[PDB]
Amino acid sequence: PRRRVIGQRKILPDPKFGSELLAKFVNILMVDGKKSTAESIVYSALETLAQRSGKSELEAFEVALENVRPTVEVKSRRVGGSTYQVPVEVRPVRRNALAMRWIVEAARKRGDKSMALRLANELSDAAENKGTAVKKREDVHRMAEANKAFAHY
Amino acid sequence: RKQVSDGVAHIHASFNNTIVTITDRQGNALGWATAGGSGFRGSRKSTPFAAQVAAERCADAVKEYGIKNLEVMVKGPGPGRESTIRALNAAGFRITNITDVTPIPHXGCRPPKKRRV
Amino acid sequence: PVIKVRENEPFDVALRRFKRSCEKAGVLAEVRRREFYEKPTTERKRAKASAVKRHAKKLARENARRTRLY
Amino acid sequence: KFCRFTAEGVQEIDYKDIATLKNYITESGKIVPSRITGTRAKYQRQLARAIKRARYLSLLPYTDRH
RNA sequence: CUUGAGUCUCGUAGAGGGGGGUAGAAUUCCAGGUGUAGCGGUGAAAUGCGUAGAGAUCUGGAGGAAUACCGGUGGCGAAGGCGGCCCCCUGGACGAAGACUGACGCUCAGGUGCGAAAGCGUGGGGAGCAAACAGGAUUAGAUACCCUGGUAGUCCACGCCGUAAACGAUGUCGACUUGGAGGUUGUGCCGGCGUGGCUUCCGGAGCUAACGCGUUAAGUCGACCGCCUGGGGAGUACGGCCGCAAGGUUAAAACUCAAAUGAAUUGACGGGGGCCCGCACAAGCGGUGGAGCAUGUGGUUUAAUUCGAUGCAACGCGA
Ligand SMILES: [Mg+2]
Ligand SMILES: [Mg+2]
Ligand SMILES: [Mg+2]
Ligand SMILES: [Mg+2]
Ligand SMILES: [Mg+2]
Ligand SMILES: [Mg+2]
Ligand SMILES: [Mg+2]
Ligand SMILES: [Mg+2]
Ligand SMILES: [Mg+2]
Ligand SMILES: [Mg+2]
Ligand SMILES: [Mg+2]
Ligand SMILES: [Mg+2]
Ligand SMILES: [Mg+2]
Ligand SMILES: [Mg+2]
Ligand SMILES: [Mg+2]
Ligand SMILES: [Mg+2]
Ligand SMILES: [Mg+2]
Ligand SMILES: [Mg+2]
Repeated sequence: PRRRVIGQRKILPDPKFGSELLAKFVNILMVDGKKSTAESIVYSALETLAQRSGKSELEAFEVALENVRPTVEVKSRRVGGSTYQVPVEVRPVRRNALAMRWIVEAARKRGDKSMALRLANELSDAAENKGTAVKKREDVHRMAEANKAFAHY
Repeated sequence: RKQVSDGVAHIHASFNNTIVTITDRQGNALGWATAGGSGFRGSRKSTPFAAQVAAERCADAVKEYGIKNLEVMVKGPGPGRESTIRALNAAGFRITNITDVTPIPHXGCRPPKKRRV
Repeated sequence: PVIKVRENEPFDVALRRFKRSCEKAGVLAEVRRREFYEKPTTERKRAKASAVKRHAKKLARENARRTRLY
Repeated sequence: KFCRFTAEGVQEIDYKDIATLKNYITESGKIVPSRITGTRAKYQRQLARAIKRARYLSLLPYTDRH
C-alpha cells in the first residue's frame, strides 16, 4: 500500500510438530476456513512421506521445500509499450511462500484419488526434482536468467 | 599456433551494440565477439551485460594465442564501455593501458538530421 | 584520455582513473552533441536560454538567502 | 585565477614559449577555458592564437592521439 | 565665433570586408593486410549490408566540406551577416594630448546601393547531408512522423532574384531626467581612486489597457521621414513597372458579419511539471462471463402484457 503500516500477523505453530512453517503450509492448503480438514490432509501426507523416505516428517518436508524454493523471479516493468521482465532477488519468506503455494497447486492437479495421497506424491517427487512444482521453479529461474541483462530495469 | 602475449582490445561501444576485437600490437585481428552474436537481440543487445558476455567470448576466442597483457581502446558512447573492460580483467588479462579513441571532428561533416519522435 | 596503468595498482582504481579522464575530457558529451545536426538558430536559442536561466536562478538564490522559510 | 600575464607585463604571449602554453592546455591538448585558469579575456585570446600557431609548427600537439 | 560637424598627429581592441595560401581532426570512397559470422537499425521490427568475406582492426592513397577546444546574455559590422592558422589589399570604431576648418548640420518623397535561406541561368565541383523519389515499418488509412537508401540542392565563379517572425515585432538625429550589480575595450593618478566607448541584468520617478519600459525609455522634449483607420473578401483581382522563371512591387471593388482584436482575471482542461491519497495498480484469495434454474431489464408478442427507474449514480431498482 502507499502508507506501509503493514506487519506480520501472529501465526500459531501446528499442534503436532510445533512448526510455524507447517502451519503456514496448512493455511495455504485450507479452503473455506476448513482448517481441521486441511490439517488432517497435511498430517496424512506427512506421515506417508516419512514412511516412504525414512527421514522424518519435518525433514522430508524441508527437503521437498528446498527443491522448490526460488531464488530469483521477474517483475514486469513497462518501458516503451514493451514490458521489461526485470529479475529480482526473492526474499526468504517469499521463497517459502512461493514454494508451498507451488507445491499445493501441483498436488491439486495430480491424478491420485485423495488429496493426502496427491500431496504425499508431490512432496516425494519434489524431494528428487521431479514434480510440476520443481518444474515451475525451473521455469521461473530460466525466465529470470533470460532477462539477466535487464537487472537495472 | 603463433603466441603473442601482448595484445590490444578494441571496444566498439555503440548505442545498439558492442564489438570486441582483440588484435596484436600491429593491428592484426586475432579474434572477435559481439553483444549481438552472443545470444542477445534487440533490447538485450545494447546492455552492459551483453557487452560483458561479448568480452568473455572474445577472451575465449583468443585463448590459443597465449595473450597475457592487453591495451584497451574504447570507442563510442555505448553502454558497453566499462563492463567490457571489467570482463576482460576478470578473464585474467593484465590490462596495462586504457585509452579512449572516440573520433571527434574538429568543426567536419554535417550530422544527420534530428529525429522527431 | 590515454591512461597507463601504474605498477602495483589495482584494476578498479585504474579503471576509475580512466573514467575520470574521459569525464574530464567530455568525450561522451561531445559524442552526444554531435549525433544530430542542430540548426544555428536552435543552438543560439539553447545557449541564450541556458544563460538566462543561470542568471535568474542565481538571483533567486541570492534573494532567497535573505528569506526565512519559517 | 591569478592571470599571470598582467602581473608579468607581457606585450604578447609568444607562441615559442611552450613552457607557459603547456600551463593553458589540458592533458589531451585542448585549450583550457579562462573561467578555470582565471586568465583575463584579452590574454585568453592572445593565448588561443599562440597555441594555434604552436600547433601549426608542431611545437604542441592538436590532440593526444596523433 | 566655436560649443555641432569635420581634418591631422599617436596609439588600442575587433569572427568588419575582398583575395590567396595552408594545417589538424573527422566522414566517405579506393587498394591491400589480419580475421570470421554477423553488421546495421528500432519502441519492436523489417527493408539494407555480409561467406563473392561484411562489420571490427591496421596500412597507404583520393576527394569535398566544415574549422572541436578557446567560446563568453564575448567581439565586429548600416542591416543582411561574420569564427582554425598565415600573408596581401581594404572599411569603420574608440581613447589621450593638442593643432586645424569654421555651421561645412539633421532628416529625407522620388532615386540609388546593399540585402539570410530557398530559387533561377551558364560553367565547375560533389565527401557529408538531404526536398523529390524508392523501399521497410507504423496505422483503419499513413501520399507523414520512425527506418534503409537517395537526386536536385547545399560548395565554387559570374549573373539574376529582392523576399524572411529581414524582430527589440520598437525609424533616424539631438537634448534633458533618481539608482544598483556586472561584461568588454581605452586612458589618468596613487591593489585604491577617477575618466571615456560599446554592452548584460535589475529597478526608481514617470509612462502604459495591462503586460511591461525605465539614462541603450515605451520617461520629458525638438527636427524630419515611413506607416494605420473594424473583421473577412485580400496584400487577392485587374492595370502598370520589374523578373529568364518562380514571382516581387504598386493596389482595388462587389458582397458579407456585428463583431474581429490586445492584455489581464477566475475556473476547467493538458498525451505540462511537482508533491500526496484511495482494494487504483502491484501481491494475493474467491468469483462473474460458459450450464441449469431464480430474478429484474431490453425487445418482441399481446385484448392487455399498468406506471416509474433506465452510463458510473437504471436493470433481486419504487415492490
Ligand atoms: Mg540515425
Ligand atoms: Mg524610398
Ligand atoms: Mg543559396
Ligand atoms: Mg545553381
Ligand atoms: Mg552527393
Ligand atoms: Mg530520411
Ligand atoms: Mg515584408
Ligand atoms: Mg535575423
Ligand atoms: Mg534577434
Ligand atoms: Mg516589421
Ligand atoms: Mg527594467
Ligand atoms: Mg500579389
Ligand atoms: Mg491486481
Ligand atoms: Mg451464466
Ligand atoms: Mg416495464
Ligand atoms: Mg420512462
Ligand atoms: Mg422520468
Ligand atoms: Mg441490491
